[PDB]
Amino acid sequence: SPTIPSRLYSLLFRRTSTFALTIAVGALFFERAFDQGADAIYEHINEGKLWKHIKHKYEN
Amino acid sequence: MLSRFLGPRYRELARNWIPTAGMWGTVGAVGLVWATDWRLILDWVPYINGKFK
Amino acid sequence: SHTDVKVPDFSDYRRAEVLDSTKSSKESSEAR
Amino acid sequence: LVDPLTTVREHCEQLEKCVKARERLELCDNRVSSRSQTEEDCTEELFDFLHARDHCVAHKLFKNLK
Amino acid sequence: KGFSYLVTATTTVGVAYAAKNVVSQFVSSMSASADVLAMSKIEIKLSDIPEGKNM
Amino acid sequence: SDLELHPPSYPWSHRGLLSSLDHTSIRRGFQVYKQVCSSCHSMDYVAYRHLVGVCYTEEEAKALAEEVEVQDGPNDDGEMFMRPGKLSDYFPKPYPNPEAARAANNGALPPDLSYIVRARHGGEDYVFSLLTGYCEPPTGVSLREGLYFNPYFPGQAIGMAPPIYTEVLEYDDGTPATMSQVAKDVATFLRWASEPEHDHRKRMGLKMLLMMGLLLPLTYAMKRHKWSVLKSRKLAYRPP
Amino acid sequence: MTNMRKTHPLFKIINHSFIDLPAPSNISSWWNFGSLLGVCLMVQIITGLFLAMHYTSDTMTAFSSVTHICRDVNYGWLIRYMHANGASMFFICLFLHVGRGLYYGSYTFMETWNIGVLLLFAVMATAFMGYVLPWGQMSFWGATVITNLLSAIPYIGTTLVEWIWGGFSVDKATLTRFFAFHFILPFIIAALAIVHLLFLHETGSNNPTGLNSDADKIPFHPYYTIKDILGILIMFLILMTLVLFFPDMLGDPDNYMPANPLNTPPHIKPEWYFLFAYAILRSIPNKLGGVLALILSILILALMPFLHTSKQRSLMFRPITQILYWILVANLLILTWIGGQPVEHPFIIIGQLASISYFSIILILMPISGIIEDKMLKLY
Amino acid sequence: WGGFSVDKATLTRFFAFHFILPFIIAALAIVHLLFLHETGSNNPTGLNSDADKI
Amino acid sequence: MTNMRKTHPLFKIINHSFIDLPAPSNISSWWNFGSLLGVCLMVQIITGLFLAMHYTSDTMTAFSSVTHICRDVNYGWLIRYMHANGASMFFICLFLHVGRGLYYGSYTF
Amino acid sequence: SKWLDGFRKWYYNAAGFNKLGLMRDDTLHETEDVKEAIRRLPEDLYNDRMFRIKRALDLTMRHQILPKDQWTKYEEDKFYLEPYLKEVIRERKEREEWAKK
Amino acid sequence: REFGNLARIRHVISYSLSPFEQRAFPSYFSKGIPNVLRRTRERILRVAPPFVVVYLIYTWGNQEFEQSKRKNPAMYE
Ligand SMILES: CCCCCCCCCCCCCCCCCC(=O)OC[C@H](COP(=O)(O)OCCN)OC(=O)CCCCCCCCCCCCCCCCC
Ligand code: HEC
Ligand code: HEM
Ligand code: HEM
Ligand code: HEM
Ligand code: HEM
Repeated sequence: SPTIPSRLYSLLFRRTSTFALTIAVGALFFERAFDQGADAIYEHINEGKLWKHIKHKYEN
Repeated sequence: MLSRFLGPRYRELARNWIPTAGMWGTVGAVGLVWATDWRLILDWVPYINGKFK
Repeated sequence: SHTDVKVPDFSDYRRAEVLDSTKSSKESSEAR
Repeated sequence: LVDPLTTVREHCEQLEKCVKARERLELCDNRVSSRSQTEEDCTEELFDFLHARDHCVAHKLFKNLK
Repeated sequence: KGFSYLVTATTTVGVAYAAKNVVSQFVSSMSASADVLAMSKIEIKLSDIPEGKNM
Repeated sequence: SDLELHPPSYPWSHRGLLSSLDHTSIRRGFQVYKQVCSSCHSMDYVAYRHLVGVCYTEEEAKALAEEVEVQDGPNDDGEMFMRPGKLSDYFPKPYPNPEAARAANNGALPPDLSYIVRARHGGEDYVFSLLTGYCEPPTGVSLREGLYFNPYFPGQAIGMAPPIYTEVLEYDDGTPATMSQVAKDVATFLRWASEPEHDHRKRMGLKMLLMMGLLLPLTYAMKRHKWSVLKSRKLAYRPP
Repeated sequence: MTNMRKTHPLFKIINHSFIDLPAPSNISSWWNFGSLLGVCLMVQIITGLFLAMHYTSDTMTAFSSVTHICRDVNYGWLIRYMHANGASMFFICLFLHVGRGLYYGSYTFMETWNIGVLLLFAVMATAFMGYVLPWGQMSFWGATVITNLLSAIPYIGTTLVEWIWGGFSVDKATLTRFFAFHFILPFIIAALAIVHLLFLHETGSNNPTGLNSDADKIPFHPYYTIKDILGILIMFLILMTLVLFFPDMLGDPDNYMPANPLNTPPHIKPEWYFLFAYAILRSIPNKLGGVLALILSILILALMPFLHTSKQRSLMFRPITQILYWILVANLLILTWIGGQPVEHPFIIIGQLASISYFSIILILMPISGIIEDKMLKLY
Repeated sequence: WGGFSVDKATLTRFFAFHFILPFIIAALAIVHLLFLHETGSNNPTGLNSDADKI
Repeated sequence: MTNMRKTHPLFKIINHSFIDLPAPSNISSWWNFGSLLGVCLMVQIITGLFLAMHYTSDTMTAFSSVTHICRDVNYGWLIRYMHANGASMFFICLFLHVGRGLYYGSYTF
Repeated sequence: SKWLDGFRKWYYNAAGFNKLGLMRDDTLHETEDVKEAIRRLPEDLYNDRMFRIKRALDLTMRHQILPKDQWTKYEEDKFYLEPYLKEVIRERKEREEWAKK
Repeated sequence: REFGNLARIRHVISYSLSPFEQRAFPSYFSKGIPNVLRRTRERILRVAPPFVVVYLIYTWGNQEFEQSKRKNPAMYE
């Protein structure tokens, strides 16, 4: 069983075009993942204080 | 300003260059008064009194 | 002579897959 | 209506540093009001008492406020 | 040589006069303007204030 | 006198590096400003469009925009006229010029309450201490009419009547309207008015902290990788 | 087939300047500050370009325009605080650049050092006029104070001050002309920085040992490329942690008030580098003497290449002059604190002693320390 | 536009752009002269001027 | 001693670009327009610097500031008209630069 | 004196160039007369000086120092550049005096 | 100027290996900490005495300034 860094180098990290392709795909997916995680950390820290936390008693 | 600039040769050079340096200072002063139109100096030269400056 | 020029031991800096000289590389170059 | 700031301030005057500042205040007040014509005023010991008292308040005020 | 140097000297005098006039006009542009010279030597002040007062 | 009293460090709910503002307290302080502080002080830079998304909903902010009246124009005769305000308008000024404020408030001009937290030393701590620190003057100093003693105000004599007390206004959420609560609410609302970018800025800072705590080990790893050629390089001198 | 990097003329210049530049392999973290200064200059240029894209220079609308930037412009608060804290970071990296030169003897490159001194003067003027630009209380009153400092010059002071003011006070003409000068002057800074880099590139960089670095020399790529990338990242960390958590710890509170000519602040404090200059100003109790003290305190950096009497270039191997240099940094800090403090007892006598110690320790004591070190090393 | 029509934001950003762009023009002129000096200058005949230069 | 003009770095750059530059001896008046364009750029930089020195960019006060430059500022009208006609004559010299380029085969660069 | 030698040794250890393997003649700054002295140096001394400077630059890049036994000491700190440098100074002073004449 | 004609160095042999074949952090702590402690021990007597004189001057200035603000009880009447 090949190691996963060896598999990563053989499939994606060898050719520079595939390197840039996986860089961009990882950029998109990682931007989504950290946007979700960072906002979730923020509202968990600031639960009960934000406007969307207190919003539900004023629309309806 | 430095210790290498003593002796007869450099004082001879200074004696040769002080009329040229004095004339350069003179033209610098005349250019300064002509540029700034300094009344305190220009009020004594005769023709320029007609300028009132 | 020039034969006395020997590379010193670099084992304080080598990677974990490189520390031995009896095991050939290119089974770990991809991983590194 | 009971005021949490007043209750906390009373507790802080009950604390010992603020009442040492307080006793210096009535010493200075008796000192100044004993005379009739003078130009010496002591806002400084009042500043010290308010500094200690409001420092203890700021340590223990906001728990009662939501 | 005197003729040629008189030619170049008169050109130098002309360009010096022109350059001094241009830079004098630019420095006068960076100086005070008509607005701030007009609103400087006249102050609207009355005597409708009592004694021991400052304005 | 020449002395000044430094306000203490209150433990605000937004004192932490990643702690946002309490928007219920912000809207409560907005009510405190609206029926308490808007008679004298102005806010030239905070608008109902800023109120949307932080303090109130869009409909509620709009409704409190038509509860005031705004000069506008010109009409077909070229004259100014009253119209109900909308979300695009700013907060209404109590006086048209500062000289009217000087005439009405005994020669004292209330400054704009739009940068007062960023403008005073201490900020919301200064505002809270100034509002809660009203007391009788010590024996010996005398102040004329319209002037009141305050330890935190520089010069110790402020021209301000005591603005807030217990049950000065009625809140909407049923919070008790004690004087300390009103002072805290108006202090945090003034903090939001002086810095509307607080919660967004702190979210930006948290994102920046996480990405730089991820990137510094990785960039340091690249630097040590590229420099490992030199940092483990060995030298030898072989003279004949 | 040919080498495009070494053949194409723009690529040849970039290769000989930034890519295949022979750089000493042992330069410390203090040598990243030149690249940090260039990066902060680019950041300041872009950020101020956006600020002036949303900024109107008029006394009725300057404060309103800055407030509109901070409030209604999308992320204009980030732009404005980035500009202010980037100016502060520029001055931090600039003082560390100067200190690196002082401690490692880089002032022997006389032309590069003098171009750097001109750059420092230009950055002082740029930052002063930029701080005038938001039209706050501190902006207006610091402008009046420094212009009266200019007025201290005899027989031409009043005329030059009324020429600079565009009138008889800091007013609309002064604000607009300071906007023009503050926008344009960083491009002169960039050109002088190109001249700075050219004068340095003539003779190569310097090593912390102060020795000839031709023994062990490495290309600028990729070693110092990635080292400067790491330095840029760390500088961005400090800069935007200032921006996003403490944007006003280096600013002033009462600067956020509109500039009232009639009202005056209780204290006058510009930024901390001008607090250093202000302390040197007010140490000496006359106007012309204080002005000459400030000007001389900046020109002693250019004067110091003539003051190097030691036979050793760097302070690496001279321990007494290290003590003198850190005493110097110590009363830089002390003079900054005194410039922060108002002028009463004991700050007056502390500032006077600090200024006279500063001038003495730079003028007369370091050459004595160098010649004592040369005597002790049997070099004299 | 900075909006939906030419307005204050457009005028201010155009002031900034008109201020900055001549210095970019100056830098590109430096590049212009560098390329020209690399390739030499041309004569009206369109020939090799290397035989006679001043 | 040494030759300062060709040994000092800024001086040797200026000498190699503008002083001792090998130029064709037969270039006509059409080759002056590059230096005319450069001096146009310098003149417009200076005059526009003075115009922005006395100019405010706001739709309420742009025309008011232009009038203030024209009337109140000492020679501000001269600076403004110098800027405008300098831009126009800058475009004239640009068109003649381009015309020289198409005519005398300068596009091979 | 006996006190002077110990104080000079302590100051030499405080200087720190012995910890990287230098000598005083290595650490003195390279001026014009120093460059003339290095040009006048013999080949073996020039090679040893060049290797010492290169090893010093490597050590300061690594932020390390030589071991205690491998540090150079005060007694064998030879002054190889001293006579060449002294002769270059004397010749330059002779040229300066002739220029003064 | 450029590489090749920089310096004349003879009989010097340099050894290096691949960055991929070695480690970026070879014992980052076990010799990182003693080297940092050694550097601080060497250069700690040149910075710390001036900095503690700054701290003493700062504290004494604050204390004397507060005593200048402090009320003098000499005048009683
Ligand atoms: C003679 C000291 C002997 C110490 C022996 C220690 C043990 C030695 C044997 C073991 C080796 C330990 C490690 C050695 C590290 C390097 C050597 C070292 O630290 O040496 C001591 C150091 C340098 O010694 P040196 O420069 O010769 O001292 C001359 C006195 N000026 O000198 C020092 O550290 C002393 C520094 C004193 C600085 C005092 C400064 C007072 C004034 C500060 C003013 C700042 C500005 C204030 C404002 C002014 C205006 C108001
Ligand atoms: C009319 C009686 C007012 C009421 C209601 C409020 N403010 Fe007041 N403010 C008023 C005046 C006349 C002044 C100036 C007085 C002076 O002596 O200068 C002020 C000033 C302030 C300040 C600035 C204090 C400083 O140190 O600069 C603050 C922070 C302030 N006012 C706060 C404030 C708040 C939060 C209010 C709502 C509860 C409020 N004021 C009401 C006039 C009046
Ligand atoms: C204001 C903007 C400045 C910029 C953009 C700038 C730029 C640079 C750069 C990029 C370097 C190369 C990096 C390095 O060698 O460490 C450098 C080095 C240098 N700078 Fe600056 N600098 C500025 C100000 C100054 C100042 C204020 C001084 C001195 C008072 C100065 C003196 C020097 C010197 C002497 C060097 C050579 C360093 C060496 O030889 O190792 N510069 N500068
Ligand atoms: C091309 C470059 C630059 C431009 C266009 C520019 C433009 C501006 C503008 C429009 C402002 C006012 C906006 C505001 O303060 O809200 C400003 C402020 C300021 N600028 Fe610049 N600037 C530039 C470069 C610099 C540089 C190089 C420095 C310092 C070294 C600097 C320092 C400052 C400072 C300190 C302020 C005031 C910030 C504050 O008061 O908080 N600027 N600049
Ligand atoms: C916009 C500012 C410009 C500046 C400051 C500038 C500058 C110069 C200068 C100083 C020269 C040397 C004078 C000469 O050779 O006749 C020159 C030549 C030249 N320019 Fe420009 N130029 C500009 C625009 C242009 C344009 C718009 C074009 C073409 C569309 C162009 C193409 C050329 C060419 C091909 C030459 C070489 C002509 C020759 O060698 O005979 N330049 N330029
Ligand atoms: C640093 C360089 C420059 C600055 C600061 C600058 C500044 C200004 C300012 C403030 C104005 C408004 C005044 C007015 O409209 O009369 C203006 C107008 C104008 N500028 Fe510039 N400018 C510069 C360079 C240029 C250049 C290089 C050109 C042409 C390629 C140019 C062409 C114009 C034109 C055509 C106007 C319109 C004037 C009118 O129609 O009356 N400027 N400039």
